[PDB]
Amino acid sequence: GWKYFKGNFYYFSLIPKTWYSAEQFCVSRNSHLTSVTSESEQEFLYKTAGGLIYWIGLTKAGMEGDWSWVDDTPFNKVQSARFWIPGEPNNAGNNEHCGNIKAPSLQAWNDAPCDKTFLFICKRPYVP
Ligand SMILES: OC[C@H]1O[C@@H](O)[C@H](O)[C@@H](O)[C@@H]1O
Ligand SMILES: [Ca+2]
Repeated sequence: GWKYFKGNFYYFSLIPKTWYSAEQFCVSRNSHLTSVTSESEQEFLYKTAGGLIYWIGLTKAGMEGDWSWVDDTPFNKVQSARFWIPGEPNNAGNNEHCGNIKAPSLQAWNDAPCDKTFLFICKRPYVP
């Protein structure tokens, strides 16, 4: 059921998991929770998500709590500013250290508690 887009395959899960259990599932399939590095990838993802919420590879790293990608794509704060839901990341309850795709818009991301369960998206490189 993997979907192909610009050199990568994507798995939109059918069962929900916590952020880390999701990432572990992705790793077990030679993949990672998805990074998002272009307007067209964001668009592909939120359109495919069909209005449902999916964990992506957003998580905090370092003492500063900077956002990062679990697949080790460097996180570009300037280029990604356009991708959050207005008001996010808001860090609710001081306990939202992972990120999901939530709204069907370029402005899609929300920070949510890592232990909450959601459907999730894996991203797997295609290597010819
Ligand atoms: O959905 C429950 C809550 O999750 C939080 O991450 C959001 O920032 C809030 O806007 C929302 O009410
Ligand atoms: Ca939030």
